[PDB]
Amino acid sequence: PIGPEDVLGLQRITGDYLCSPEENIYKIDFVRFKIRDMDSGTVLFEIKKGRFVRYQFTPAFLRLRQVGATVEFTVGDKPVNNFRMIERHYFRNQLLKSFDFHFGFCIPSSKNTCEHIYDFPPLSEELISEMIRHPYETQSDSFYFVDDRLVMHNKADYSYS
Amino acid sequence: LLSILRKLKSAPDQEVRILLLGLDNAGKTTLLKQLASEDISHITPTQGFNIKSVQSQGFKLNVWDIGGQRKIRPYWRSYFENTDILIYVIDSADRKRFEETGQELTELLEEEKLSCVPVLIFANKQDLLTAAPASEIAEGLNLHTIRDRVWQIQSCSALTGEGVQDGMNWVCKNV
Ligand SMILES: Nc1nc2c(ncn2[C@@H]2O[C@H](COP(=O)(O)OP(=O)(O)NP(=O)(O)O)[C@@H](O)[C@H]2O)c(=O)[nH]1
Ligand SMILES: [Mg+2]
Repeated sequence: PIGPEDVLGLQRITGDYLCSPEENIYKIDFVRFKIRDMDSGTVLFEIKKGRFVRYQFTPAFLRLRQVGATVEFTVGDKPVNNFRMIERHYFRNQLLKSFDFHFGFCIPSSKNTCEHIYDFPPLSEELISEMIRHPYETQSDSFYFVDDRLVMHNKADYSYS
Repeated sequence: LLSILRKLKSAPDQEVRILLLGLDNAGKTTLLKQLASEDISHITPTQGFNIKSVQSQGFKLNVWDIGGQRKIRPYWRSYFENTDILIYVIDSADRKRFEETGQELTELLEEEKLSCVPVLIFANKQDLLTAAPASEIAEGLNLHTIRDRVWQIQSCSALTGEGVQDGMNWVCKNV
C-alpha cells in the first residue's frame, strides 16, 4: 500500500518497478509526451505512441530556461477519484526536479492533457558536463496514485549527448 | 501565462486556480492555447480536461479547461473546488445557443463551491461578422443582476488574440 508520503522524500531512483501492470485497474494510458522551449517556441521533442523509456536528448536541453512539458493520458470505463501524479528526476543521489500534481477527478473514457510550464533549474557547469558524460545515469520515476494508493509506476533514463 | 503569473505573483497563498467553462464549441481550448503561446491547429473537442500548470519562484498558476459537450458538462461540478477565478466563454455568433449558455451560466453562479468567485465572461469569436457585441450579450444574460461577486464581460477573439489581454488584465486586478 505505497502512498505519496513514501515517495516525496526519496533522494534517488527506485530500485525496481513498484507495482505490476494488473494494478492499473483504471486503464490509465499515457499516449503522448511533448517538450517545448517556451522562449523560442521550438518543440524540442514529441512522441505519439512498456513501462520503460530511454530518451535520446542533447546538451541544449540542459541550458534551457523556460520549459513546457505536456503529458496526454486516456482513462478507461471507470471514473477515477483523486488521481495524483508525482514525477522525480535524479542524477546520482541528487534530486534535479520534482513535480506533484493533484488531478482530482478523471472522467470515464476521457482524454486529458496537462502541461507543466516551469523555470528550468540552473544546473552548474560541473553537474551539466557530469550528466552529459554519463548517459542514462539521469533517471526519472513517475508515480501515479488513486486516492493515495500507487496504481502505476513508469521509469525513464536520459542521455544528453 | 508567463506574464500573467508575474501579474498575480503578489497573491498571498502563492497559488491561483482558474477554471475555464462554457458550451462545447465556445473557444475554450483555443483560448487556453492562445494564452500558452501554443499552436492552435491540432484542436479537437475536449473529452476530459486540459491543464496548464505554470510554476515559477514557488508561485503556481493552474488553468483548467473542461470540455463543454453535453456528456462532459455533468462533470463540471467535480472541478469547482478551490477556484479563484471563473472564465466563462461564449460563442458570440452562435445566437441559437444564447439561451442554452445563459442557463449554464445561471447554474454556475448559484453553485455553492463557486460562491463569491469573480467571473470574467469572454464574448468570444468577435472576428466573425455576425458576432453579437458584448453589451448585447450582457443585456441578454442580465449580467447587471449579479449580486454576489465582481464580474466583467470582455469582447475577444481567441483566434486572433484581440481582447484577450484586456480580459486577463481584469482577472489579474481582481484576484
Ligand atoms: N472564428 C473564430 N473561431 C474560433 C474562435 N475561437 C475558437 N474558434 C473555433 O471554434 C471551434 C471550437 O473551438 P474549441 O477551442 O475547440 O472550443 P471548446 O470550447 O474548447 N469546445 P469543447 O468544449 O468541446 O472542447 C474551433 O474550430 C475553433 O477554431 C474565434 O475566436 N474566432
Ligand atoms: Mg476544448
